[PDB]
Amino acid sequence: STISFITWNIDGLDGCNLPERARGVCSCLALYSPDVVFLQEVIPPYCAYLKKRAASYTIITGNEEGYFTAILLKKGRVKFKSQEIIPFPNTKMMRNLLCVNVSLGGNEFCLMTSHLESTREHSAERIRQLKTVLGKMQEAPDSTTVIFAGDTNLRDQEVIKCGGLPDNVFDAWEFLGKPKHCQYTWDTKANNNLRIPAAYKHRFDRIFFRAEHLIPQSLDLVGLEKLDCGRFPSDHWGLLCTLNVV
Ligand SMILES: [Mg+2]
Repeated sequence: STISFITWNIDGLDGCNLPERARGVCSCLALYSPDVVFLQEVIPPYCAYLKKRAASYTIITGNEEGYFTAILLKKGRVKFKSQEIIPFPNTKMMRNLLCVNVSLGGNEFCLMTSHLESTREHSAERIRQLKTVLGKMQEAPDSTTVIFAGDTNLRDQEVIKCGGLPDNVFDAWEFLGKPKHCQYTWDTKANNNLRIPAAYKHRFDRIFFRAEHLIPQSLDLVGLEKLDCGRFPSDHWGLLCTLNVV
């Protein structure tokens, strides 16, 4: 059998055109109908809007106030077993690690998302949070399939500069041979929501997994069509991933 998910920083902190952009995100989600959606930078009204328009999804949130992550579970496809929010004690931006244990098909999944500390100057904290995420990924049972997907904010060769990922933790994009068609998920040349004239791009949005039994089949960008307001759903592109379970 196969599983599919979308991971997406939908940029709820940009208050312009936000309902329209929410509608955009939801149309996008409706097109692909992923089993799971990992969202970052959600805000309460956006979350309510999701509860309304993304009605086929069960919404779990990493917080109730400010801005936060969310995991949407396709009703009828994904059965919720439990959730757990691991704190990042030294976050200055309310960041944490949202874990949702679910059953999908006949397989146990630990679904994880976070929006790691932002900006360059908070590299250290971001790395420590990444280490927390990885450790939590290691913690899970061997029977469970562990999938992290989120906005890592990783940049400046931080990962390889820090020794690279552990041996049993795989990057989906790397596993698929680093395709360039979906390498960059944040792109100020292609995306204009931030209205930055200079061309910057990063692979902020990443998918980590641990399993024995899990083979990434595909990786694609989403949210690449402009809306009526002449802007994209978010300053980030979404990442659609499909994986086989064996
Ligand atoms: Mg944002």
